[PDB]
Amino acid sequence: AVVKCKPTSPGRRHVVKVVNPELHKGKPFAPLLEKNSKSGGRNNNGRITTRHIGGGHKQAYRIVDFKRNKDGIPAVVERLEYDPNRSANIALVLYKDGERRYILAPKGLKAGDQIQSGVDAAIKPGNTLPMRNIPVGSTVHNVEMKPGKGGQLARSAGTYVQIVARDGAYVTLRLRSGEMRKVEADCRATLGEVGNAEHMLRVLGKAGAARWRGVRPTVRGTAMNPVDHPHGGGEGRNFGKHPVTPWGVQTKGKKTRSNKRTDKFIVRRRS
Amino acid sequence: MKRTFQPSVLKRNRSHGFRARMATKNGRQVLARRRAKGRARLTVSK
RNA sequence: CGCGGGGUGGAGCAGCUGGUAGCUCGUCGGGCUCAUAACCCGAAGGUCGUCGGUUCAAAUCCGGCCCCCGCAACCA
RNA sequence: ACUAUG
RNA sequence: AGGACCGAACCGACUAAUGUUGAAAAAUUAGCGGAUGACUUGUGGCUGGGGGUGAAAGGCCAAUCAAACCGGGAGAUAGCU
RNA sequence: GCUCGCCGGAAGACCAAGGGUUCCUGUCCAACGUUAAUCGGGGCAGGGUGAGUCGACCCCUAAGGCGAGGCCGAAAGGCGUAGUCGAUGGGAAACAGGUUAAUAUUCCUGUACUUGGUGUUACUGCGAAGGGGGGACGGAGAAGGCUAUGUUGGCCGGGCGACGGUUGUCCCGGUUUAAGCGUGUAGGCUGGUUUUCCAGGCAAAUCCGGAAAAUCAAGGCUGAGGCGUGAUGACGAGGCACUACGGUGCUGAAGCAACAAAUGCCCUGCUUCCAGGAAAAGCCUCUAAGCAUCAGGUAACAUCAAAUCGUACCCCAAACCGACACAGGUGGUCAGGUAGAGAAUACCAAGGCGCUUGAGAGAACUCGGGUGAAGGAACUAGGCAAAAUGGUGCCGUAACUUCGGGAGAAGGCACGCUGAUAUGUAGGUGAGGUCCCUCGCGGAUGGAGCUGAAAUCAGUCGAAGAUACCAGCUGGCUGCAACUGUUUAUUAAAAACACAGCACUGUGCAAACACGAAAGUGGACGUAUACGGUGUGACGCCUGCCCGGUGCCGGAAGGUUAAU
RNA sequence: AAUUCCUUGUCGGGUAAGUUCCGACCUGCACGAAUGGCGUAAUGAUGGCCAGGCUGUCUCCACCCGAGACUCAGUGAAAU
RNA sequence: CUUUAAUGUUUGAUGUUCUAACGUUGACCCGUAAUCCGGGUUGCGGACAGUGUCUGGUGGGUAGUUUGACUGGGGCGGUC
Repeated sequence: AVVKCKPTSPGRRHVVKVVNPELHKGKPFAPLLEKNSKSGGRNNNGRITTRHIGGGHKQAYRIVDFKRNKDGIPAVVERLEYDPNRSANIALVLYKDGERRYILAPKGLKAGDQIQSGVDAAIKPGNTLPMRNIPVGSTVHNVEMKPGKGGQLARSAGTYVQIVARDGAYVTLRLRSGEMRKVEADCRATLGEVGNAEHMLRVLGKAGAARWRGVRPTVRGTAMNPVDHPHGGGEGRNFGKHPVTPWGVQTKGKKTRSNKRTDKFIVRRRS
Repeated sequence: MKRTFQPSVLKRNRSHGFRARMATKNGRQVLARRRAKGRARLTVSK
């Protein structure tokens, strides 16, 4: 539930936090953690290739299973955990042979819930199966693109691809952007929406809350001097350009997909 | 005031020391140039 | 002052490439109406700011004078 | 295709 | 509970006076702002010159910056002194 | 040497860095020392640094570096796999006393502990480059248990006072003792044990994970402190004597209790919150290849080993960084008394200093302070500066408000010392003794002693009781920016930048975009509730008209048009 | 009006006297809606104005305490 | 000659299939103790994508430059 925190200081006034009582309190499951050290947006040449990233809080990497490749063997949901790498919450699952893995928690999924993969599996949220074996109409998530590679589409909080057509080897997906798209139909997809769909309703409320998520300040071109940005100088507050990126390419309008090999799979570009 | 030189022997010897120079092409050219000049200290070592 | 633009029936406008003054409204006269307004028909009206030149001929090309706008009048 | 006022 | 309040250390640098061949190539005295955080600090590391980094002042990059420093082209060129 | 003054959360003591002989002794005063100098961090000569346990070295990894093969690149080279380096982090072990002019956890005296090797004896399934466990981790908060430590009493040893009193409820000094070993407490965590089966842990596993029954509830892990021992010792205020008056020798009293108490320890605990909090080895355990009388493993005893390098001295500084013996800068540790909320402030202890020119004078003027008749901002660009306000408790408190604020609004009142209530209360602590017991570091009652607020009433001194140091000036209208932040190191701290929030736009993942001739890397071990760019800038009410111009988007008929 | 040239606009308030301030008017030289418009409690080493308190800020300076100045001894610069 | 037909013919380019170049930042196997690289097996793309030479468009993203003289100082005006 969302919670308008009361305005006792000026930085608490506008905060709205997303409390989940159902989450785990206590340390996450140890075998599935890795080191994951931060970049500050810099590459193997040391140069900032991506501005505004830097700092924030330390974070371990939870090894999620996006493949879901362990088949016919039923699995029970132990608990829902917080995951800092990710808008979605995740669920620890225990298989009938005593293996544990993390998975993304779909909407409507609590402790005790059986969930199953592969082709036999019943069409109920949690369950993963090739898209030949799903009904047209259905609402899915964590969808592959090449068979065996692992889920890529519809992993963020509250998202779902939606299956609109069969036609031979391929199927068609209304992606969440509004973009119809063919994917070949041996590809897996979990069923349901993804959980935590109130995540958009949160409000950070102060500058510092953005810094905690590793996000440095952003300086407007029109603030800068002409040497630093196209938006440059002016005595007072001028503009009189056409808006552009720091490297001089038009923003506001100009399309930037050139990728001809993936074009055949796109039924229709977004609205 | 804090002044610019804030000495540290580890940092001296990793910036400028003998094995630092003998790494790169350009740092060997440096040692040649000061052998050739005839220079008592080559580098910043002991 | 330096630069540029404009003064045309009563009103707002077009005509300025020398020989030919139009457009919408207003005025006047007739109709329709019990009467007025609208509507229908018919008729007029312009020294082209002002003075002087140039030409056979000037609203028109050229100069002075008068009024009216706009732009400029900066670096210390 | 008609229309307003006294 | 809090980029909450008062206030030492610690970080800073608003006012004044002194100093201006200084005690000091940016300080001192008296007051001043923050002070559980977008804080502060040690050790080590990465980013290199039309390049870096910049909560953006053309700021900072070894007391040097609208293009560092060292060497070279180089005795540049100088209708000027 | 005797007075005087200054620091004392430092101007004291101790590490790291950095320096490198500045350390100690003798000797010299040319130069160096902002003066003299017999002195010196100056000159010359001699001396001084002692380690199985402290630190490096070493074993392990982080960010990062290098990088066999490899991929890429006119060349030089670039990136990177296997690997191999890299602390600021993880990994065995020591304390007290003594002693030099100069070292000491290093030497000496005592008392310890650690890990290896070889050998003997007894017992025996050992064994990875693999499996699992562990190591192994955030912020805030609270308050219970302790100790360091301090104060008072008791005990012991001195003293009976230069000036009135001072054999007493008087004065001065001492009352110290470690690691280790033993016991296992306040507390904290956890059901325990045995058997059976099982698509998991790349193979196997008796280990971990999983599912099942059966059986007793109390077993296990962790853990400060205390007590015991170490200690018949060591230290110990002094006394008895020899002295080149520096010190050398011999002996040695008491050595308890109560109260208060950390920011230190239990505590890597517990409670809670969202921003969800390293790695690898040592360590414990499991087996595979392999080897079974062997080898190896477990315990006990002996015996040998623990190399090398650092060790002086300075360290908030005359030894480091600032050209200086420079009012600056420099990470960590320790934390006595009285007052006090306090690591503020005042006065002091331990300890350390009087800042390497002095001596007179007591003009103008300048610097830094004190006071001021009457007036009180008339000063001035401007109350700049100065003055003033200032504490605790209690009463009381407006518009406006996002209901939190505004607010310490404003503005009042009380405050010293003595006594009584009560020869010291409420409260805190808690001995002796009785009672009990799965008999101890146990429980019950019990209240001696110790400590000790706050209030009321009665008295009393002063001009003044928050008496010093310390310690808000307040109120009213209005511009700008919501707010905390950031900024021109060295004339600008702001109305500038940022901000939470809003909107537009790009991006379907080998994403857009960025750095790279490329390989490749960031974006992201993310996937449209996500990511990049641009503008606006909390919140509230809102956000009108124009697509001619310039961009961008879409459209394809026709025109025009390149190489070919 | 951080925007208004003319401009010390005009009117009201505050002062004995107000080119500033506050409230209005609209004749907007040349405001205006995310290069955002109009409002806004709280916050501010932010700009402007007023009031109480306090004062050597001033009328208008006086005296005192220290450090230099001055004299003596020793050392001994600099710009030009 | 005009118009038009099937005889044959050389090139065209517009689809649709295919697989064998090429792609694969799909899956598995090996070198190997290795998320690099290479090799193999198998899928999916597929003459598209992508790289070279030539070529049109765009291109202050970057660079090199230019931006006159007279003038009762320069600029504006005027002139050459």
